[PDB]
Amino acid sequence: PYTVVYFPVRGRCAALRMLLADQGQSWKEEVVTVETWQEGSLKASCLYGQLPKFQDGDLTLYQSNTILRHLGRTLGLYGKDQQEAALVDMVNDGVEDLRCKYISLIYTNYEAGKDDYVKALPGQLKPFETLLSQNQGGKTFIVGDQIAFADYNLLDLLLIHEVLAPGCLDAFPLLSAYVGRLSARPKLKAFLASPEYVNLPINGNGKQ
Amino acid sequence: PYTVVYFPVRGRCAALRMLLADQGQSWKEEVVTVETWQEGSLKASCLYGQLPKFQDGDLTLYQSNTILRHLGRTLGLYGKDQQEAALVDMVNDGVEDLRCKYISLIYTNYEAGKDDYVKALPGQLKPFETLLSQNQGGKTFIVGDQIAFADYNLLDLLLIHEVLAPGCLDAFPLLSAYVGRLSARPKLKAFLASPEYVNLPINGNGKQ
Repeated sequence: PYTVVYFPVRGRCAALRMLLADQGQSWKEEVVTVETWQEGSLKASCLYGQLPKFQDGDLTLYQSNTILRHLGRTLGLYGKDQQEAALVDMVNDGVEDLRCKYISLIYTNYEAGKDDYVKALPGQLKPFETLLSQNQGGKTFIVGDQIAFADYNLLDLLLIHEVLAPGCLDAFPLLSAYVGRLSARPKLKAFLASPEYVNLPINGNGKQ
Repeated sequence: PYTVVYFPVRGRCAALRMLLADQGQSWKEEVVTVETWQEGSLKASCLYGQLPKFQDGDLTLYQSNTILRHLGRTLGLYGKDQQEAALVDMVNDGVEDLRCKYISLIYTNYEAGKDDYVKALPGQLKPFETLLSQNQGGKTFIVGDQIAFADYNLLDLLLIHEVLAPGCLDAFPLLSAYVGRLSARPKLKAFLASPEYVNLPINGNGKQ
């Protein structure tokens, strides 16, 4: 069925794993260690020299968002129509932008840039709160009334920021409620509480 | 029909403009001067505080790749099936990653970083030459045998790099031929030679 090749961390694979668990899909995890990665042969076979690598039958994919979109399309988590699909993409692109900023902080200048990043955070989260408010008063999902691949990506992004800055969602009632509601989904709640998820570090340098 | 709100530059709108021109679609251009932008009303109303803003009927969209994907979906430029669509996304994500590096250089450290960037460039282009070689020997498009939104994005990325580093494609026979072939498409060729395209600067700071 599905195969996820990645380092022993949550990182860019956390959202796709949540998506697979919540949809009741089965998959295999191929763990790649820092030592194996420095060996160089695997890396040189990765299209863009980076993990994760994903397999669906004999379809080999790279790029976390490409994988999320693929699963969204094949599992019916890409909106009810073309209009919603476009909005789902818009949300995911926004999520991706902040994730890049987050990743940069963690691996580039964590000690001297965390305060500045946390201060600017509220401004970075407001867009999602607004999107929520424009869709049924934020009582359902980010787009429409069915879950999309973007919801898992957004959920992950929010969860890791709560770790980086506890209480960062206190000012956002819709995002806070949204996190609680999706975290309660039966299959997702089970997964989020399992060793598989919990005992994996968020990032590879031990910072969070 | 379509409306594109953007600064008087090619930047992130060049690819979608080429796509609209090549597909024979009409669209209006709403030019936003830096003056008008440094004012505030407009920017504050953009979902993520950035342009371009795009309208299809009453559907308002932000994020260049969201727009490309929307047009790809509604105009049939997203692959023949689900497998091709996935590959198309993979190509576009790669294009986006390099564009981010390019944008960074132009706007962050053009003077002291151009040599280093040009030296690493070959390694950044090889992946596309590789995908091209695996599809009918690079005799058609990047994915399958029909053009996709990714092709226009890739085309733009290659064209701007030729400006940044003349001859950078000399080492890539498939990419070079690919650029010539797509540049020769009737509607696209006409568009690429028009004042509307030619008299607009590539970036906003006058560097390229």
